Amino acid sequence: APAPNVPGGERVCAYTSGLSSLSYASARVTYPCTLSKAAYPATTLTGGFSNTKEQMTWLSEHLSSHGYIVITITPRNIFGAPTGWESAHKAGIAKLRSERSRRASPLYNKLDPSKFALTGFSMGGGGALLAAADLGSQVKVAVPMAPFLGSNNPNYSAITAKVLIQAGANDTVANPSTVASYYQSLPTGISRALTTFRSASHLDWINTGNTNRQARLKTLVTSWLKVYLDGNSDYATYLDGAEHSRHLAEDWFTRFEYVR
Amino acid sequence: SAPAPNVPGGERVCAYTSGLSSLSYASARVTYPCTLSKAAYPATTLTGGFSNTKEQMTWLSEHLSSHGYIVITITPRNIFGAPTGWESAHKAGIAKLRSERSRRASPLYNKLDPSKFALTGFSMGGGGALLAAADLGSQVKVAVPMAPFLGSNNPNYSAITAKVLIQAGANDTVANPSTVASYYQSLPTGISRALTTFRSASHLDWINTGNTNRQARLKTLVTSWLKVYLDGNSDYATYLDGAEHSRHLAEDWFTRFEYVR
Repeated sequence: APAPNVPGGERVCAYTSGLSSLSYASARVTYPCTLSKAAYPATTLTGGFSNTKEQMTWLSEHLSSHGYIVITITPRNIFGAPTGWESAHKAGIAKLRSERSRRASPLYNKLDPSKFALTGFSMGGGGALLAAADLGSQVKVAVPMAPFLGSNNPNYSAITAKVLIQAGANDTVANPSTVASYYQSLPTGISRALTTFRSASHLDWINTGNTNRQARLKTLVTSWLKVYLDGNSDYATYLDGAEHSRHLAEDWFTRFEYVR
Repeated sequence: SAPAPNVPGGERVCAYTSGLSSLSYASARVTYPCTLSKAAYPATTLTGGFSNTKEQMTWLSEHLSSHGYIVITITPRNIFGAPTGWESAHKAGIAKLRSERSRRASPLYNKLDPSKFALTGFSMGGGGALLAAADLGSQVKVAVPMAPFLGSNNPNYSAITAKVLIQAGANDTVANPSTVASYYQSLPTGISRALTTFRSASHLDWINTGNTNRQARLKTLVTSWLKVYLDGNSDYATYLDGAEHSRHLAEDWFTRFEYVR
């Protein structure tokens, strides 16, 4: 069980050829280079307003180093509204399924469509909530990170994914109170968590964020994917086991909630 | 009375790919009712759009074949092309159906009615369906462009003789509903035609990962249009301008509804 706060075993490859879509501006897939296993779980990844996919590599290349396919996406309008990122997320899921069927693609017959996630920062996290509500059981996990929904309201009643919502205690864009209200909108019957990190500011979720703090962010995101995408209970310790106790002893969180 | 068009029909669905190669598209898959007891079946092409493959359209192809349709779902030669590339795919589908009808070893041998051919396509495949329907004229009876995207392609609408249902999504930002409505406004005045813009529908509702509840509404209209105007089965008219259509109004399915019978 590679530690989730640092790169995992796998060497990471990437490509952009064949990833065009009318529903976003550009995309980049990172993946474990060998691709030796029978099928791989996958997640979308976006930033938010004014961000592009290049700003999210701190997370995409970390996750692919732990065995995940990641499609990181620049939406059609980086200066748009959260529904613009909703479309980007659905287009990422569509592209992954398309790539599984495209003989020329490096992902040909290598994706497990039952282990797809949506992951997104700020307005991209709002888009991830909107898309999780629209896709229903077609996505297994959603990870909205410092989500920003503005006026938009997802159909929370329809979400079936296992949802980890992250917030930043010092975040004045996605106020941790507002993020918490999204988390308290979720269905009571889904596995879910709220992790509000001490000292974290909004931009801790792009490349220019604090390296030490991002290790904390990576710990939770990676472990959530391992437990609820792969079903790997070796990473439960980081959610409510001995490692979570270490996080408490280090005062990682201003607020923490978890429904297994 | 007739099987409901929002859920699978009465027929078990079979499929084949052998013999479907063409130099005008990359790949194709025919779905069909397994028994083929009727003397002649109606048929439609089906494509996705830019960056789509035929695998992503099975929500509709397998539904339609469960309602008695032969469907040839097609991955174009260039999935990253322009709408005229899907126009080619649609014409290639019609030519392949003609060929299959005469091919002794084909499941469809002598089982197609060439007076009941249709084109159905999503986004740039919907633009391709409009472009192909103009060039094909009376060779196709029905066309169903779904959230069509034509770009700066300008079809010769005055050559379309098919009965055309255009679908749109009220929340569609790629195939903007006002632009799609402009295509409807361009259709010739002598054809049966309709515009259905679906409340709350987004562009990617017309591929497999679309919202399943909204897709049931999409299936209702696509299936009912083919039944009435391809099959000539008046038992589905209720879904267009009868009691079932009035249920759709009651449930606020549409931001736009236009229909010339």
